[PDB]
Amino acid sequence: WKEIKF
Amino acid sequence: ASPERKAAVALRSLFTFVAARVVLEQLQGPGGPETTYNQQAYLDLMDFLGTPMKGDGGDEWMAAVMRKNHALALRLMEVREAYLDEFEWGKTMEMASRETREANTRLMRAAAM
Amino acid sequence: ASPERKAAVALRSLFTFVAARVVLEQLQGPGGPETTYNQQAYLDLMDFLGTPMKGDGGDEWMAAVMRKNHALALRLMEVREAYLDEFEWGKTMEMASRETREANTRLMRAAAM
Repeated sequence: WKEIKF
Repeated sequence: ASPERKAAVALRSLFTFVAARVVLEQLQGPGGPETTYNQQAYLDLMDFLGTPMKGDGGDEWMAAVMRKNHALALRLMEVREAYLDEFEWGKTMEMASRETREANTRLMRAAAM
Repeated sequence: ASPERKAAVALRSLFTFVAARVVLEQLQGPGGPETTYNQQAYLDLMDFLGTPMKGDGGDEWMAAVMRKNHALALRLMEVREAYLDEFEWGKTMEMASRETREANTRLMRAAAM
């Protein structure tokens, strides 16, 4: 459910 | 802090991040976490990825994770240390240097007459 | 981006930034920029440091500087390229690795019984 970005 | 120090601490946060991504994908079964334990670890990791990993190599974040899910923190720590031997440090410095020189050249060529 | 690519671009911006700081100090020198041109360079650089260093590696920022003050851009580019020979990547890589291992050890020790 998340676009995990740094 | 030196430029080298700054860069070190930033790399440490990158590695912690890479480790979280790796473990997240591992936990995601084929079509979802399968065990009650992997499910809990998956949900805790998802929750923790919604919170910033400060400018401290990700250690404050790791400590918080460890309080909530000690098994998950051990795996995250194992993966980020393992990644120290996978990360291509030579390539990294090589790209940073070559592309600095190449951008300088292109900028100067453009402005010259 | 690969993690190495991310790190490379970030190193590039760090070098552009270090270069700006170096040139700013040199322009100051003992008791003020000497030539009317260097005074102009000082003021432009101070202007440009009030703006975020856009572009991978600071290149968009560098191009804007070059349009306004080509002499300044040339110096900034020369210094960031020179800094590639001085930046201690080994030390950086060393610190990032050691401190990863040390933090893991302290975290695990702390949680153990």
